[PDB]
Amino acid sequence: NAIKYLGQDYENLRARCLQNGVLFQDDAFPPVSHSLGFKELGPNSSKTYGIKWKRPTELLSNPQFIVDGATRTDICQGALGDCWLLAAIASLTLNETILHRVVPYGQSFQEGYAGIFHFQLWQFGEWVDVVVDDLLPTKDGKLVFVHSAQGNEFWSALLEKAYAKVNGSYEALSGGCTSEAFEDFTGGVTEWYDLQKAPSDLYQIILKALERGSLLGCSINISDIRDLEAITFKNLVRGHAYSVTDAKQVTYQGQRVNLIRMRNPWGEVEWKGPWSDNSYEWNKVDPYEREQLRVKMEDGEFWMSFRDFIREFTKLEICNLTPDLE
Ligand SMILES: *[C@@H](O)[C@H](CCO)NC(=O)[C@H](CC(C)C)NC(=S)Nc1ccccc1
Ligand SMILES: [Ca+2]
Ligand SMILES: [Ca+2]
Repeated sequence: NAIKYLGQDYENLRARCLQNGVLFQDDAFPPVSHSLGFKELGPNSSKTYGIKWKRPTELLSNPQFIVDGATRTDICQGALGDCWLLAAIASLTLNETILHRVVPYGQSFQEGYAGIFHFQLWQFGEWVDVVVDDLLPTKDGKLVFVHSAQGNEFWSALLEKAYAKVNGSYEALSGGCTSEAFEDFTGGVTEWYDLQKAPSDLYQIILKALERGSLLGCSINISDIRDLEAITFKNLVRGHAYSVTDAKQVTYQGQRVNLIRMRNPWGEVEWKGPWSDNSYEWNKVDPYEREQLRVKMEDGEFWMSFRDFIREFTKLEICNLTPDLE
């Protein structure tokens, strides 16, 4: 039932390319400099020096669309300020159902491969099917923008290309709002929380939202752009979207403590305060919980106590997946 974005028809385009023995070349979002940007990603910018658009097949012998699931570890920001989109994609992967509504099953660099992929976005009160060819910006044989921790996996690179396409170029994605991407991925409605004015029931709100599969994001508001992406003393990033990926209570020295888990879409650079991966607090928790919850890995994902979280972060976004009609 999805609208064909720009009347481009995924199955017909793929059937024709296979028939004519060619690879799709997307005339609606060509491998050219207007698709990158005009300013920072302008043609005469040093950011775009040496960029060549390459298909994943031109990059290695065995490219894969999905390796071991479409999971949040597949989301590692490249040279673009699209943290807000990426945080929203990492959150999306927590619920398999809505994930694969955005990223339809069956997509491959083998069976049915004609250099064309497709994704479904919610735009102006309807689901739309957006195609892209798989020419991607690379420099020295490496992806410039989003990439997966798994070097041969391409679904997230292609999803971000499709989202850049609906916005006109990659550069349109620099600076934005996690909610917008949450809504584009879901049809949901977003409610936001000022963490310095949190309702006394906010942790319960978080628990229930994550149970129901809603998308959660958080950030440290900046009011001065010299603070954009500043790293804090405890290794948070300012003006930067994180994904909220879990909320669990632990038994710490016999006491119950509210923890919250989040993920920097960079795929690295984590909190170093209490509850961090190598933090001391973990030694004092139930060993079933420690083994269940704590992973010692530089992967961008970490825990904080809810107490520290509502001190350090300033904004929480919750996207509800089943909104009321109006
Ligand atoms: C994350 O990589 C980027 C870096 C910008 O170059 N940060 C943003 O896009 C932030 C993300 C928020 C704080 C969650 N948003 C910005 S800079 N501005 C903005 C624009 C539109 C709506 C809200 C916020
Ligand atoms: Ca994967
Ligand atoms: Ca970690």
